[PDB]
Order: sequence, then C-alpha cells, then structure tokens
Amino acid sequence: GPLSVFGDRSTGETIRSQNVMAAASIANIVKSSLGPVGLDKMLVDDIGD
Amino acid sequence: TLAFDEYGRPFLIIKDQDRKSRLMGLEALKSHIMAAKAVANTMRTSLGPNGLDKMMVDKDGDVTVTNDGATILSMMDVDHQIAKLMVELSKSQDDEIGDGTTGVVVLAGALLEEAEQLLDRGIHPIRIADGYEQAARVAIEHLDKISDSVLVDIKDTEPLIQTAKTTLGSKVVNSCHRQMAEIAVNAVLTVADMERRDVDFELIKVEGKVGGRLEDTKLIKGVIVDKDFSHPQMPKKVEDAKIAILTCPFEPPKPKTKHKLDVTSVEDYKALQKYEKEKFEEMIQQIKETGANLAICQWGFDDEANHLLLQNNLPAVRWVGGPEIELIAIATGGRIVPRFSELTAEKLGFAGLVQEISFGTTKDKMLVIEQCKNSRAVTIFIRGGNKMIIEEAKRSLHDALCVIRNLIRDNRVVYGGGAAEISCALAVSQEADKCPTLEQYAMRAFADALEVIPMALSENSGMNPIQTMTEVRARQVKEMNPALGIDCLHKGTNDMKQQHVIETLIGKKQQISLATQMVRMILKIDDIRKPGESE
Amino acid sequence: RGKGAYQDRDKPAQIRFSNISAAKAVADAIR
Amino acid sequence: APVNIFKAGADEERAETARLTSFIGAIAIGDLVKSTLGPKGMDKILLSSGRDASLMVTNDGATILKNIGVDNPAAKVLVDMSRVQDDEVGDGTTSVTVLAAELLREAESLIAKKIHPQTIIAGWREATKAAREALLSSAVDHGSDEVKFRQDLMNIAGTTLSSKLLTHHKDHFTKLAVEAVLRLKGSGNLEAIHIIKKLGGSLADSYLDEGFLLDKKIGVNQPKRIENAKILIANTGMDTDKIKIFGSRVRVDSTAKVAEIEHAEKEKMKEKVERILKHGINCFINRQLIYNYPEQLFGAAGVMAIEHADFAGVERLALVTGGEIASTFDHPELVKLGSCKLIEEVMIGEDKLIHFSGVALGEACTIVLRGATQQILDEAERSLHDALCVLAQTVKDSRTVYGGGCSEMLMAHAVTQLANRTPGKEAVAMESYAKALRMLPTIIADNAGYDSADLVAQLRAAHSEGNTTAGLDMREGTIGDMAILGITESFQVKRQVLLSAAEAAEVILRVDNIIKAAPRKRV
Amino acid sequence: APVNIFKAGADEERAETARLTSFIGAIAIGDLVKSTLGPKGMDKILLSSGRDASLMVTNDGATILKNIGVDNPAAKVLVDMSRVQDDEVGDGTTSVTVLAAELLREAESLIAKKIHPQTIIAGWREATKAAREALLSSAVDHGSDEVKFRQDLMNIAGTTLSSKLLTHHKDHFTKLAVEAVLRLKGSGNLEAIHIIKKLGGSLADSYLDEGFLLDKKIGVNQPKRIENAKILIANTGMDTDKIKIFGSRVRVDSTAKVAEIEHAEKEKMKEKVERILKHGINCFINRQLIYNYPEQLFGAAGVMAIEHADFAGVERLALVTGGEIASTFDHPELVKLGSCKLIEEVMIGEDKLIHFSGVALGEACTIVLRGATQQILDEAERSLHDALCVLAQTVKDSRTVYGGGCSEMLMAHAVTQLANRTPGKEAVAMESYAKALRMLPTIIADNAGYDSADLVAQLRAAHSEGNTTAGLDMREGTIGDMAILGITESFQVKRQVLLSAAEAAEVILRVDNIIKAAPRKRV
Ligand SMILES: Nc1ncnc2c1ncn2[C@@H]1O[C@H](COP(=O)(O)OP(=O)(O)O)[C@@H](O)[C@H]1O
Ligand SMILES: Nc1ncnc2c1ncn2[C@@H]1O[C@H](COP(=O)(O)OP(=O)(O)O)[C@@H](O)[C@H]1O
Ligand SMILES: Nc1ncnc2c1ncn2[C@@H]1O[C@H](COP(=O)(O)OP(=O)(O)O)[C@@H](O)[C@H]1O
Ligand SMILES: [Mg+2]
Ligand SMILES: [Mg+2]
Ligand SMILES: [Mg+2]
Repeated sequence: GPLSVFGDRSTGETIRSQNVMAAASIANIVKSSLGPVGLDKMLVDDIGD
Repeated sequence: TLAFDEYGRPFLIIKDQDRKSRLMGLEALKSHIMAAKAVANTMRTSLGPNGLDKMMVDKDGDVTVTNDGATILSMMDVDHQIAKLMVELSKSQDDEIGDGTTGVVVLAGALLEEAEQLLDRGIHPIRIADGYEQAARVAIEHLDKISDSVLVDIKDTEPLIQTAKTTLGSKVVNSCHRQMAEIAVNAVLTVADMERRDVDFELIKVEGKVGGRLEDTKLIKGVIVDKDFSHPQMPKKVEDAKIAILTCPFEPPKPKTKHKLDVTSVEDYKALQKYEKEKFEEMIQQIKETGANLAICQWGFDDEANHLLLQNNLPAVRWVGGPEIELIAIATGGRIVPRFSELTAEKLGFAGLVQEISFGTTKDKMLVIEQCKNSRAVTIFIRGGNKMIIEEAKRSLHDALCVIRNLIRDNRVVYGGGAAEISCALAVSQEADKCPTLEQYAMRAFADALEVIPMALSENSGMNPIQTMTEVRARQVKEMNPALGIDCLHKGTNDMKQQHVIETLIGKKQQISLATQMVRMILKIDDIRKPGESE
Repeated sequence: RGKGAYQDRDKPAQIRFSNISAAKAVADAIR
Repeated sequence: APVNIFKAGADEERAETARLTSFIGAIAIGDLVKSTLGPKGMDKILLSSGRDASLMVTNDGATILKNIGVDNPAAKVLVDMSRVQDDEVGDGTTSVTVLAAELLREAESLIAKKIHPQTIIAGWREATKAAREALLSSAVDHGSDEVKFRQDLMNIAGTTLSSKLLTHHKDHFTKLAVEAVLRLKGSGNLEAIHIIKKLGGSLADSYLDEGFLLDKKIGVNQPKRIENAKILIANTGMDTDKIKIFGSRVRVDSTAKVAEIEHAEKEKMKEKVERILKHGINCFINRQLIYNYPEQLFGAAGVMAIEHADFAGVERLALVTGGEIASTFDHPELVKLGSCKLIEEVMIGEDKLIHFSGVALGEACTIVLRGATQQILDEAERSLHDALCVLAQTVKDSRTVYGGGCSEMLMAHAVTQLANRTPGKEAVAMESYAKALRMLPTIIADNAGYDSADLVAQLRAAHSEGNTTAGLDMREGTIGDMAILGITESFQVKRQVLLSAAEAAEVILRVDNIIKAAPRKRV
Repeated sequence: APVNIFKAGADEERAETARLTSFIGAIAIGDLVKSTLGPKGMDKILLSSGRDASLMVTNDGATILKNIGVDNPAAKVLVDMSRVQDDEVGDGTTSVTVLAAELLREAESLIAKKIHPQTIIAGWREATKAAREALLSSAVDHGSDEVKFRQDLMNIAGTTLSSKLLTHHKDHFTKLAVEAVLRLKGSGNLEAIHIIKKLGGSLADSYLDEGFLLDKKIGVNQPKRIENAKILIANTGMDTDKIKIFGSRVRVDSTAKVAEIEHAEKEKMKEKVERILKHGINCFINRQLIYNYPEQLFGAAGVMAIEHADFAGVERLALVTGGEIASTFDHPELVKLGSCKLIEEVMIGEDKLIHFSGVALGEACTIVLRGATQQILDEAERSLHDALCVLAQTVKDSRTVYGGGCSEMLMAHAVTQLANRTPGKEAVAMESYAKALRMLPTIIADNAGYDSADLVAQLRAAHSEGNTTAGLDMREGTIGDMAILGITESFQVKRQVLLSAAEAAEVILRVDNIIKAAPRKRV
C-alpha cells in the first residue's frame, strides 16, 4: 500500500512549517547580538571551555 | 519543530503527543480505501449461490462456519475504525431488512474503489459524495419500474416460496431447498397481523437439537419446551389436553415480606400440620374442578405435591422459562393464572397430541404439539448432523423469515441474480449525459461500481466477469430490458423471470441507500487521531 | 452451456495486487 | 487482508492456507482413529500431562475425539460430528470419522485438477441421494416370526462387540446384551440397565443379574432378608423436615413448652411412619436420607429401610418391581406396591449389595461387570454401551443391512452406476465419492494384515454382477456371504454414517477463509 | 532410539516421520517451481531480509533452488539434482524438479496401499528402462541436408526461449542464439560468447555484434582507429618486472651508479617494446597492466595498447582474430598475428567500448544485451545461457525429440504397455510411473489456464493408436502435430530429465531413517 521505506516520511505543510521554525530557532539566537546595542553570548562546551 | 519551540522551551500541546498518530496529507483518504477494499474483497467470494463459506473462530475457541455478512463482520477482532463502520453497515442491513448483508459491503467497497481513481484526477471528496447522492437517486426511481406480487396468503403462496428460495439458495440448506423454503412461508403467515402489516418474531421460536438430518426439520404449530415431569411414572402422551397454565409454585403460600410466625403451644404446632395438609389438597382439587388434565408451572414443585398429581391423573411440567409459557397461552388459547383460586374453565388452554420425544440416547425429551386450534405462535425444530449445520440453519432460516416479513411491509419485488444492478447501472449512465456539467465523472463511477455485484456472481460461478457482463448489458439496450441476470448452472436461458429469482424491492432499495451514506461518512474525513500503543 | 470452468485456488492473485499498490506509492511520492 | 493487516493479534488466510489447514487437520483426525476401525483394529490409551490424569482407554471414536482437544479449527467439526453419532445411534463414530476424512482426502486430490469446489458439493449431493437408495432397497425387515428376529439381534450385538475389547467373549456378552434389551419390553430409556463395575475376576465371570442390585445397606437393627415382601419406595423427607413454611419460629415463654414441642415433633414423625406401615409392607426405599428417629420405628416393626439410594435409583426400582414413587402417604388404597421374592444381600468383590431376587414385572436389569483392571472395566462399560444403544433402536427400527464391508460396496456401486450417466464436470466428483466409500472396507481389511488391494478388488467385481450380500470375511481372510456368516448392522446406524459424513464434508469443503480471533490469556 | 535416547542435541526418526518429512519437503520444492514450467508460466522474484539482498529474478529452476536455502534434509537432494542438470545440459532444471516430485507424490499414494518400498524401486527400474526405448526410437537425426538442420536448430531455441522472459522476441533472439553457436564452428566452449549487459533501450534493441567488444580503452596519446591492422596480443609484464631472481639487490657504492642502473632498466624495457614492433603490428593487448614507460613507446610509434583486458579476454581475442597469446618476443617468424578491419571505438550506453569490426576467423561472439532494468538484464542473460548451452550440444548430438508434451506421452505409453505384461506386485508401481510422466503435460496445460483434465486425456487417446508426433498446442489451446508446428527439444536434454529424476527419486524413497546431527552455533 504505502511506501515501504524504513525511515520516516512527512509531506504537506508539516515540513513547510518546520523549516521556518528551524530558521527562526537560529535567528532568535543571534537577534540579541546585532548593532551597537547588541550583547555578547557565552559558548560553554562539555569539556569546560 | 515538534516537542520544542524556537526559543528553546518545550512545546507540549496535548498529553502524550509523542505516542500519537496524526495523518492529514493526501494518504489519509488512501488509507480508508485500502482498509475498506480488503473487507470487500473478503466478502466478494461469499456472494451468490456459489459463494463459499467462512470459518470463524471465537476467543473461547468455538468455531462457527458462517455465510451471512452480518455474523462474519461482527465476529472479527478488527481494530480499525474505517473497517468498524463496515461492521455496523452489515449490522444495519440485518436489523432493517436482513437479506443483503453480504452485498451491502461489496457495494460500499466498490464505491470507494471507483472513487480512488476519481481522487487522483483532482475531484474533491465531498464533490464525489454529492455526485453519489444524485446518482443513487436515479437507482431508486429506476428500481420501482417493474414490481408486482399476487400474494393473498390463502392459496397463492407460489410467489412466497420462490422469494424465500432466492434467500436460501446461497446458504447450506440447498439440500432442503424446497422443504425448508415452505417452512419459513407458513411460519410467518400464521403469526403475522395482516390488518397492521406487522410481524412479531417473538412468536416464532427457533429451537435446535443435534441428531437426525436436515430433512427432519418440521414446522411444529405450537411450542417446544424441555419437559420436566417430576414423577417418572407420569403418562408421556395426552390425547386431549385441557392445559391449566399457572404461575404459582406448588407449595404453601409464602408472603413477600418478613413474617417470623410464632408458635406457642402444641395446639398451634398441630395446626401447622393440618394447614399444609389441607393446602396441598386444595391446590390439587381446584385444578380438577376445572376439568384440566395438564398443568404448566413456572416455579418448582414440592415432593408432597408430586404424588398428588399421579393419584388424580394430572401430568405437570416443572421449571419452565419466562417467555416459554407466554408462547403456550397463545398457541393453546389459554390464560396465565397467577394464583390457584382464580382457576376456571375459561382460562384453560386447548391442545391435541401433547407428548415428549426422546432423541437417541440423550435425556432431553422436548415437547411436541401436533394439534392446535387457531394458534398465533409456531415453533421450528431444526435438526442436523452437527452443531455447525444447526447454528448456520438458525441464521439461514432467519434470513428466510425476514424476506417474507418485508413482503408484508411492501408487496413490491424485483429480480435478483445481478439483473437489477445492470438495469440500474444503465439508468445512471443515461442521466449522466443530462447533464454532464460537473458530476459526470461521479455518476459514471457509480454505474461502474453497481456492475461489481453482478460481475462478482460471474467470478464465483467459474465464468469470466467482463465477458458475461458485456453480453447481458448489451441485450437490455437493444430491446426493452427484461429480468436478465446470471446463475451458477445457468438453468438454460438467462431470464430471471423464468428461473424464478425473486428479491424484495425494499431489500435492494436499502442496499443502495445505506452503502451511499456510509461512503459519504468515510469520504468526508481528512484526519485520523488514533493513539499509539495500548499502554 | 458454460463451456468449462477454470478454478484458480492459488497464491499469486493477491501478490499481483501487492506489486501494483507498491508501485502506486512510488509514483505518488514524486508526483 | 494479510496485506495491510488491520487486526490486533488475530490472523487469517484466504484460499491458500484455508483449505490447506482444513485438509491437514481433518485427515490427521481420520488417520488417528484409522487404526481402531474393524474387528482386528488396535486400541488407544489416552493420557494427560499430570494433575489427576485419569487414563481412560477407549476404542470408540467419539470418546477419543472428545478428550484430545484439537487446536485446529476445521478438525473440531469432525469432533462434533462423532459426538452426535454417539448420542443418536451410539455406534459408527469411528466409521463416520474415517469416511468424512476420506472424502476430504479425495477432495484434496481435486485441488490440482482445478475443479471448482461448488461442483464437488453438487456432485456429492447427487452421490448421497444415490447412496440412500442403495441402503433402503437392501434393508431386510423383520415383523413376525420372532425366532428369526432374536437370531437377527444376536448378529447386531456380535458385530458391534467384535470391534471392541470383548473379542473372545462373544459366547457370553452377546447374551448379556440381547437379553438386557429384551427384558425392557418397551421404550429404550437406556437407564434401566444399571452397569455396576467391580474389580476382581475375569470378564467371563461377568453376568446379567435376574433381579436388581443396590447399595446403602439395610439399617442397623433391621432384618436383612424377607421372603415374599411388598416393596414400597418413597421420595419424601423423614426427619428434620422444616415443613414448607419459611419464616416460622417457636416463640414460647418457658423451657417446659420446648419439651412439649419437640415431643410433638417426634409424634408427627412417628405418625408419618405409622401411615407407611398401614400399607402392609416389609421394605422401604427413600431417595432422601433417613435419620435415627424413623430408623428405630422401621426396625421395631420388622420393616427394611434403604436410605438415599440414588435420584435415578427409585426410577429403576419402580420399573423392576411394578409400583409407584408414592411420596405422600394418605391413601393406602391408591398406592401400588412392588413385588419380590428375596431381598437377601450378596457380596460381590468384598462389598455387600442388596439383591432383589425374584421380582415381578422386571423391566430393568443390572450388569455386573468384573475385570482385571479398572482400565478394562472402563472399556467394557463403553463397549456394552455401544451395544445396548443399537439394540434399543433395532427393536424400534427392525430394518437391518449387511455390514462388514457389504453395505459400503452397495453404496459405492449405486454412485458409480450414476457417475456414467452424467457429464464430465460432475462425474469426476462422483467417482471420488465412490472411491471414499470403498476405503471403509479397505481400512478393515488392512488392519488385520490382509491384502487390501485385492480383497476390495474382489468385492468390486462381485457387486458389479449380482452378489448383493457379498462382503468381507475377517475370520479367514477371503470373500464370503454376509447372510450365511451373520454379519449385519442396523439401517439407522449405517444411514447416519453416510448422511452425517456427507454433511460434515460439505461444510469444510465450502470454507475458503479461516479468520480466527485473538485468544484470551495466551501469550 | 527415541526411547532411551543416547544423543546430546541430535534427533532422529525411523519409518514414521522419516518418509513423512521426505515427502512433504520434496513436494513443497516441486510445487514451488510448478508455476514456472511451460511457455505460459510466471516467474519468481528472489529476495533476502537485508544486508545487500541483491534481488535476482529467475525462471530457471536451478537458480531458484540454489539460492533459497532449504532446511529440509531430503529437499537438498532435489536442489542438488537441478544443479547438475544446469551444469550438464543447461535446460530442464524445472522439468526434472517437478518430475522427481511427482514420482514421490505418487509414492506417497502407495503409503496407504501397503506396498513395499523396494517393490516400487524395482518397479521403476523396469519402467525407466522402457522409457529410454521410447525416446531412443523417436529421436530424429540430422546429418546432411544442412538447410533442414538450421531450421531444426531454430526450433530448439524457439522452444527454450518460449518458457522465459523473452516471450515476444522470438523473431530476434532466436537469430541471436542460433547464429552465435553457428559462428563457433567447433567445440562448445561456452566462453567465447561474451554477454555484455548495458542499461538503456528495449530488448528488441539488443543485437549480435559482427566483431568483438572490449573495455580498458586505448591509452592516452595513442590512435583510436587503425584500418587494416595486425593484432598482436600478449601475456607478459611490461614495467616493474623484478625478473624471476628472488634475493637480488643493487648493492653499489655511490648514487651515480644508481642512475646508470635505472637507465639500464629503462633501456631493457625499451628494448622489449622494440622487439614487439618488429612484427609490424598496430595494436597490442596485454593481460597484465601496462605502466607509463611502455605506454609512451607505443604512442610514439603509432601503436595501440590495450592494458589489462581480462584473464579470459585474451582467449576470446585469440579465437576471434586467429593469432596466438605470444608471451615471449624472440622469434617474429614463429608468432602468428591477428587480422581485423576496423578497431574503432563505439559508444553503447554512455560507455566507450573497443569494437573489433571486420575480424578474420571470428570464432567468438559478443551479445550486447540492452534492457529496461537490471532485473531484466540478469534474467535475459540466464535465459540466453539456457538457450546457447542446448545448441552447443545439439551440434554435437543431432538427435532431437518432439517436445511440448509429446515426448512425455510417448514415455508414458511405453510404461503402460509393459505395465499390463507384469504381475500385480510391480504393476501398480509402473502405473504410478506412467501417471507422473503425464503430469508434465498437465502442468504446462494448467499454467496457461486451459482444461488440463481434457487435453491430457486427448493426448493419451491420440498416442494409444498411432500419432507419434501429436503434442500440446499452447498457442490456441488444442492438440496439434509437433512436426508441423516445430516444437522440438534435444534428445540429451529430455534423457537427463527422465534419468536424473528416476535416480533422485530412488534415493529418497529408499530412506527409512533420517538421523540429523547436532548443529553448530544454533541455540
Ligand atoms: N438462482 C440464482 N441466480 C442468480 N443469482 C442468484 C440466484 N440466487 C441468488 N442469487 C444472487 O446471490 C446474491 C446473494 O446475496 P446475499 O449474500 O444473500 O445478500 P445478503 O448478504 O444481504 O443476504 C443475491 O444478490 C442474488 O442476486
Ligand atoms: N464380524 C465382522 N465382519 C466384518 N466386518 C465387521 C465385523 N464386525 C465389525 N465389522 C466392521 O467393523 C466396523 C467397526 O466400526 P465402529 O468403529 O464400531 O464404528 P463406530 O465407531 O461408528 O461405532 C464396522 O463398520 C463393521 O463393518
Ligand atoms: N512452444 C511450445 N509448445 C509446447 N510446449 C513447450 C513450448 N515451449 C516450451 N514448452 C515446454 O515447456 C517446458 C519448459 O521446461 P523448462 O522449465 O525449460 O525446463 P528446465 O528448467 O529443465 O530447462 C518444456 O518441458 C517444454 O516441453
Ligand atoms: Mg441470501
Ligand atoms: Mg460398532
Ligand atoms: Mg527450457
């Protein structure tokens, strides 16, 4: 009947809404570090750096 | 993303959303058709007189071989909500008419298979559903063209027998195809109220006992109960029975409240012995003063009352059921008496040969009522070689009792064997061009799905579907359309009027009406919100 | 007469529909 | 339905494994009890895994199939088929199981021939109709001339007991089975012949009692034997009556009135026994229990008292003595008493039983089965039950047919004669019906060790030109006349073997889909 | 041996489940490939559970059984039987599997008849001896009059390719198979016909090349086409020789002597190429790899250089050009060169191959199979391999028999004529041998959907009185003459179907005990 792939398939407006939230997840991070009133961040690693 | 927001917060809408299943897509309609076609392909092989039966096993290990479409889909463990609606579709045909429970599932799966190719062309699913309503309306009006019956329930039982042979021809009762067909005709006409056109199936008792053969099934005018003569020396044959039906146990009268009767002296204890000794002589004499020679009691008997039955020559049965004695008072014309003091000669029942019959080596000894006087209650005694052939004959003959009931509700008939489906398919194709504005493709998908039922009869009979259907459909256009179908041994010609394949009008009228509305509820759905695992 | 009857009680009538339904899912995936 | 399965734990199959599991499960049932068919077939011993296994050896095909518990769905139809055969005629439960399995084995041969299964059903319905006329036209009736009917009844019991454990006891057990039904002189109730199984002694030491045997010996201080007595039985309560008034207490003011009530209770129990001895009796049988207060009253009057025999024990005493139950004692002129000669107690297997020797109107018997083990007594009881049930229906239907393979070749000849007057669509299914009827003398011939390929070929050549009474002689291993050797069976037994196997094979052959549901508590 | 078992993890069975598992496991092999027999039979698709499953559709019965991996012990005898049939004659691997299974299916019918299994073996040895005389007396030889032998060879390839995927390609693929063996003009080595499978195009676009195709294209700066050239091949090392003295070093005192040694190494490698071009050649094929230093020497002289074709690629070039391998270059008067006309490069499926057009003494071919998918190319290669192997043996043994069911009815008639001249002990085994030979035209007739119950019955009535060339016509669905329609098979192919199935059924029927040992790493 359906596709017999062993992975995962998502069609329609599901991925069309997921790619915007994937791009907005990156833009909402770097929005606080733009311009002369922007502020720096902290990038802490698992090893402690 | 799912279960997380773009700001890092957890995104939870409903509870346990990770173990949910939701499909809107374009395959949500495709999953409903592939689940419904597999039910229709299962029921396709059990259609017609050459339809092969199915073996159903219950959860307890009991095996029942069924052929009717109502009991097949009901005894499944299908956990699919689209196929569960096909179970209630075959149940709705059994509750209303009760003859086309197999054909209403193949027709519903045929409308969804033709709608699959219409869905890929870009047609809206409600536009197909609105096109099926305008196409099924033509099939209802065309089915009422040729319809006539001459049943008078006096001597013209010949249209009634040939109507029941169409229903019993597909079951396993074809060895008794003439004997058992006449049983279901006379069982309805003796209990039906022709002034109201109402038939009550509570008056038709269907009992079964293993032993004998299928040819030993007789229509017993009366009642058949388990006889429980408390005395083993009771006479087992009454020639003329004045039946005294009572609902009081043969005992001293016990009240319904708490009494705690007090005994003080020895004169009160000797009064206890004379009270019960005169009570058992009063309950026996009040039956003999009415002239009765047979008693029926719902409750038990006392040991002191058992020997008083033999001294007065009064046979009596013990521990009869609730609705069983309700059938005795109608078959014998008597009245059910609450007490013993209200017994009279007018409340007695009349019966002829009252006897018990032992079946082989068992100890059942069922009641056989041969003679009666204007009874309104009959009992069919189904015998067979095993319990598989009896429980199926209880389901096969019940479909034969329903098609006679539908003739009293509506005295119009059609001709089966695929003759009515080909004639209705030509009516939709003629009105598809008047006018082919929007719903031209939806009406032609209805006419191509109406031809699945006669081409399934050609497949089960060993013929070719597209070769036999093209010959029958072309002969109805070149001349005026007769009752032209098919058969298994084909009986020579293909004329259904000569082969006496007669079906009810309202049977096929509800086959097209219920399958169209069930298709509309499974086409007008674009989401599934089923859960995941059980726990 | 019916001029014969060819009873085909075997497997691959159902597997032939399995190859059809699987190829329809591929054509509808890249549609 | 296998593709995109919409079931939870249930599985199904359509036209591929449906008829495959139906033909495997039904042949393996028929091949199981194949070795128990015939006068030289062996027996089975049935055992469980434990927890009071209760081993029960049986040769009858109904008792084997009712205890195995087959998990196959189509095999339960043949199990239920042999259950009705034991309940209706009591014989041929093994013969109806092999015949229904040989029909489906010939139907499995029609799988590769591409025959439609509805054509085999229509071909077997015409074959069964031709086989009913073969048994009906060959049935031998017996009206008057009763010295030939009693000789015919010994051929029925001699044929049934030859296929059981009672092989070399046909000189005794045939007389124990014919005279038991002959003493009924009426309807075949099949409960007046009370079979008592006692250990010790051989099967030749078993006998039919001329009177009646019972348990629950005569009182404490009562006489053990009374000559020329009048037997009165009862079904009434003796002591601790609590007579039919629920919600009645003894509410007194002093304890001296309680002594007057309990003396008045014992006076009414004494007056009830005084109403019993006004009939002039010497023995008393009560279905209920007799306590100590009426037991002293019967012992002082010299009257026996048999307490709590059985619920069906007073029914057999009413048929062997000629009395009535008489649960109420208020009219001595309307109560008929029994008759006997000796009520002495006999000892059978170190157990004292009450022997009702010399009874009048004795329409009841008592078979005293004595065997080496309990396994022999459980087999000889079912072997005698398979012989008494046929003789109880042979006196109701006196039509008899010639058994020993002679009836099966008469049925197979009528099908083959009408198979040549049919077109080739249904003629192949009728030839498979006649081949399965010839398998029933083939199983009997091969169980003894004879040449089954030649003896059935000699039976088919004999029945093709005359010889309507020619059958299989299992004594010497040849073909002989069945009217001379005296190997006959009942007509209703041989009809139910043919008719129930044709109906049961019709159900399984019409199955194209086996949809079994998900079972409970099986993981 | 089951009772008081003296084994650790091994089990066995004797005479009850030994022949039961042998008859179930062998029929299920024969009923599997039953649907692939005949010119209207379907094909199978073989798949694994994963881990490079490599799906390979095959209709030939040898390739199906060699990849399924049956766990049954007796089924591996029939699996190995079809492997030998593919290795000897290359055809009839499906026909020998069903025939060996139909012998054991008739031997399962002799279980209930109580026939001794050694009587069935001795009955089949006389039946197989009579069946050899039916094929030997009906074989049609072809000596002179070669215009009727080439028409007879196209009937062999037309019958073999009719039961494969090449159904509607008999107008093309018959000429590709007959002319491939006809261009050998000698022994059937079955390796000069190199089949090249390329994607793109239909099966009608496939063709037989008039020359020869190769890979590993001509150098870097070498000419791509030379007209009227002399082809010289080789099997020698070009560069980095390390010539045959293990334990030889260059032990010098300064690095200036290493420059003189490596210049002396390149002078001897240049002198080796100068000995090659003294023959007067234009093309060079080396089985080993050609490095950069001799590649510049062949490019400067205008000589081609084909490096590392194949180990068996220089054998096909030696048979298509008429030369020799010539691994040593020291005698130009004793080295025979090849001959060609065009060595142009052709492009088949976006791949440039070297076309040896116009070669002399071309006893080698190249079939360029073009298909829609790789599954068709893997099936058409095995379909052509099953067609070229029969024509390679038909030119060695010109005896041909009439196929299409005509040969099996001739073999079954000779057994039935001698089944009536035998005593009844072995006559029943010979009748089962003749019924199994008639199943082979029954499987072909039922695969198309025809009435197999009537067509084989008409073939038995035709062969009973004359009609030695009457067979089954699968085109219209009737009975026709096989000499007119031209449906013939080879005698050695039909003999190995009869002989190997009778020997393999002799082994499995003689097994009464299957003692399987404890397997390793299975728990
Ligand atoms: N003698 C006959 N000739 C042709 N067709 C027949 C004959 N008898 C029955 N049929 C067909 O067989 C079908 C059986 O339908 P059935 O399964 O009984 O419907 P339901 O399940 O609603 O009872 C009918 O539609 C009828 O047209
Ligand atoms: N003396 C005899 N000669 C020939 N055949 C006999 C003789 N006695 C019994 N048989 C055969 O043995 C068979 C026994 O069948 P049985 O197992 O009793 O059937 P069921 O189980 O239905 O009672 C009968 O069919 C009968 O024909
Ligand atoms: N044109 C034809 N007419 C009749 N029969 C044919 C024709 N072509 C092939 N056949 C039959 O089909 C069968 C195919 O057998 P095959 O599967 O090739 O055997 P194997 O696997 O041993 O090569 C042959 O036995 C042959 O008799
Ligand atoms: Mg019906
Ligand atoms: Mg018996
Ligand atoms: Mg071949």
